[PDB]
Amino acid sequence: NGAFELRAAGSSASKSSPFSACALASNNTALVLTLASASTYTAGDIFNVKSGQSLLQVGSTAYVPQAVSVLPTLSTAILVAASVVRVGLPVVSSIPAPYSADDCARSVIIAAANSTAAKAISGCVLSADGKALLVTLGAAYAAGDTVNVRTGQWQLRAGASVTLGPNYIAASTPVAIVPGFSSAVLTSATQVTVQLPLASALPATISASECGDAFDLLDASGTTSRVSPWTGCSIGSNNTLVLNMTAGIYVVGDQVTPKSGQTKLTFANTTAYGVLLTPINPILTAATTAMLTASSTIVVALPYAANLPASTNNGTVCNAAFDLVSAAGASRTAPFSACSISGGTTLTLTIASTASYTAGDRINVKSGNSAFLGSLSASGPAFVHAGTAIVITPTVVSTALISNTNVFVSLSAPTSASAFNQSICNGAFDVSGLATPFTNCTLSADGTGISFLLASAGSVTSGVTTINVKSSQLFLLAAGSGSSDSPAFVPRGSALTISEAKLAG
Amino acid sequence: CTVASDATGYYLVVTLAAGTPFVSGDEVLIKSGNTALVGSIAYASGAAGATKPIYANFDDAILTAPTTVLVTMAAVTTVSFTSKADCDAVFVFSGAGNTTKTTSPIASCALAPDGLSVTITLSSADAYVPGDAINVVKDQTSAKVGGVGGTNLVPYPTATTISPRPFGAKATLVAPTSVAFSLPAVSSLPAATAAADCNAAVRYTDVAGVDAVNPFTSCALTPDTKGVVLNTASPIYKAGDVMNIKSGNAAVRWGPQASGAAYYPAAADVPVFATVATATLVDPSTVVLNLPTVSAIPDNFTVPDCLRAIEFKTAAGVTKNGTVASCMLMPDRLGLQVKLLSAGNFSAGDTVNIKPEQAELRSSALATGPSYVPKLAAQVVNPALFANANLTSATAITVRLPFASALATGADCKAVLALLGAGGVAKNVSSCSLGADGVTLAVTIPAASFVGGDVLNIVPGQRALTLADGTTAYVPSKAGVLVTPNIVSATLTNATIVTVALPTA
Repeated sequence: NGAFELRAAGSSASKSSPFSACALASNNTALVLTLASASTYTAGDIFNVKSGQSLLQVGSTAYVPQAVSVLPTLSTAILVAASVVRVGLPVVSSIPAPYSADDCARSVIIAAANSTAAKAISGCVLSADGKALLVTLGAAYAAGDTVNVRTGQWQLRAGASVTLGPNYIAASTPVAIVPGFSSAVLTSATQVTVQLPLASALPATISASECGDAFDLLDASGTTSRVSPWTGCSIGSNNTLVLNMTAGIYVVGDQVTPKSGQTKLTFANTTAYGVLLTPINPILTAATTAMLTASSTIVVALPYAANLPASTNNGTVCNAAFDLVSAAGASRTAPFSACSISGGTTLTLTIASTASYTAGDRINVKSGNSAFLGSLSASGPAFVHAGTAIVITPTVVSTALISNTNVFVSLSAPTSASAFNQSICNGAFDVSGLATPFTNCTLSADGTGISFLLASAGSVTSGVTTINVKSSQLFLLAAGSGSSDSPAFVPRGSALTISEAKLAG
Repeated sequence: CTVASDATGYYLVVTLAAGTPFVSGDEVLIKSGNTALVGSIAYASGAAGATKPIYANFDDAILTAPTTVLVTMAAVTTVSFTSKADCDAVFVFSGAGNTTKTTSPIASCALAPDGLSVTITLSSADAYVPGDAINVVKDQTSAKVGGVGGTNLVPYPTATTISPRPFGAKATLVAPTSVAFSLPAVSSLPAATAAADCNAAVRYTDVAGVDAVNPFTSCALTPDTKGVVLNTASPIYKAGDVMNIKSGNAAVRWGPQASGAAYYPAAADVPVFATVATATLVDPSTVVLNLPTVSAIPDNFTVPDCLRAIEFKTAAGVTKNGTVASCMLMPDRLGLQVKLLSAGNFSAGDTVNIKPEQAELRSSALATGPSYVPKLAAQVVNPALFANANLTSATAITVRLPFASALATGADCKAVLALLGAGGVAKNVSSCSLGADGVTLAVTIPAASFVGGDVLNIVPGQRALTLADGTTAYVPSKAGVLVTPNIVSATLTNATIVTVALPTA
């Protein structure tokens, strides 16, 4: 820094200590100035050498000031889909609004291995953040295809706006294209599916310790990587790769990627994919439980953390993310008009007035979900799931003592079938003052209540007693049309207290 | 330290070193042995009146936005703001000349996270009348310096003006030697402006970041009175220039001169940008865009690429579609020649301008020079005098201007038309007129001053000759017209030999 400098356009002072370790290479002709690991460039940066220096010497002379302007070049190139190529860039860039496939073919060349001929492209579009560029290949991919920036190209300029910045120029060595991950989805507590536009190879007699040595697991920001490896890694149908993980070795928002320079796999035995940090889209695993707390509302216990826009939602937001699937598989319309997440772990929805519940329904995440995120952050890995849905299980709601010789309970769904027999009187409910509190029981016309005759008049102590549904009982089943859609009733979260119903005064 | 005086009395302006800021509860006492600070004679010491506790006021107050005022504080502050009542409890507004406003202009307040700046939002942008002040209220008990247990703020003997910045300031280049610099509102300058005031107000810098020093001979006001125009004797422009208000502004102000506030300097400097200064249609199918600097075009300039960088437009403001046949950048790098499909694609009054966010036309290089930018008001297409000019008589010349035109009444012909001989030597003209047909123009040259070979032209700076609309004015041409001879007649001299009245030698 005492001999060199790096100044911005119009800056009255030079950047302080920008160079971490300046070096020389080639035939003493390549001044490789290593910058900071997280340095920053500024549009149209200017290099120069401070006045009257002596550190860098040549013959008996010393380099004297004369300023130059820095220009950018490419950084990386991946094949993300069968016909899409994600070229990385070092700094933000831009292309001039209307940008045809001719212009991209004008300013980038993909040539065959050990060749300098051009390969056609269908079109190109910048990325969202601007640090990447996406190219559509007009032909099949073969290992060895390379890309470079064409000399004299000027439409591709670093900086946020084209009207102010330098232009990328060709690197001496074209950037070799290698493929990479397309996406990845959570499939269970200890699995994940990965999509590749490739073929692939297995490590013969695989070993437990090696799967980790290839790929990696990243935290939310992508800085830290989890310690222990995972149990297996293989190949599957639809050109996929399976990564079965160790128990509890997942953290919400974590990404996954192969490690720099790995050679454990090779497409066509001659080229392998490089590093790319890839999110993981969660789903409603088998730990998710649902319950019909009342005849017009649901509750779901999210296994991981989540988040929604604002905190109350109108109808269309919940509809666009969630489904009420029949027991047969079909999809019903506008089941939900208001949902919310409280605590980022409890999801409560509300079947609308025009909607209603039927036995055997299930709650599953919508295909094409775009609003229900799998992190406490407003921007994170969204749920995407179209497979197994959650059962939903009804329970009791309200209870009251009709008189000193009768108890009454109300339900959140009908059971108006004929299955009701006397065993439900003493088998489906528990009162914590007697093992067999009742002697007889009868249903209502609409199946939304039961009246139990007690064994001893007044054995219920109004205000103190508690009545709740027995766990893992099989006598009382929802009013379904068959065995496939009659989920069994389950206990409330908190036991209900019986209060006598009488004229206060 | 130094002593300054105002209406409330004489004050001492004491300074602390940058390493020791002020803390709540400190006190200032006259030191034994003082000799420098004198009234009639030096100050004594040791009396109980020499020691005084120090109490806080606010550091500054600025108008960051049309409805935003930022007040920096002399220390970390413990204040609680919740409603308009709190804002009116601490801060009282006022007007220029110590006058009092009938209603408060405040809406809500907001303390910064670090407690060193409070934003103040007005009800509307019309509430901030020019020359308004701010202060603290008598015995306000809310704001504190030193936590809850510290000491409150205090009123200051004088109110503090709010200094406005030029938010939304863009500096563009109109001519080779002139630059505009627009301001956020109706502004003003001292009536008797001189170069000292001009150069005390604005600053200029080159690409390297070194101060240009005193370029501005004069400056004036824009027609919409929302900006300043600055002029220079000779061109200096380069790619990478910037501009800003200096830190000692006392000339550019918000509102009336006698009551306004001088502008602060902008937060960020405003790089200069070139535009189109004039459009001289040099022949019936060729338009030359006069340029104010060295310009660079695409290495190959096609009809599509040149149609990304102009806008032809009728007088009423309707874009014209089929115009461009080719565009070639001129040798001098100060003009652009756009050829036309036919002589009809231009009508009287039509106008031209640059298309925004284009990357072709740039300043001195297609790589790093900034591209041109659109003009606030599109440019008029001046018709250069290139139509036929045929010598009708030894004293009168005829010019068949192709378009409908009108000419000023009573204007001095010497400022409109001229005649050029060999070597560029101009010649005087006597009179001039325009015909009833609205096209033909007659030039009354002095007798015998014209010699076969000379060419007619248009005086620089002329404003008398205009098209029908009365707002477009003619301009000189490169070669004028090689005025041709027209014979008058022949006389009945004799039966065998006739003499023909050839107009010139």
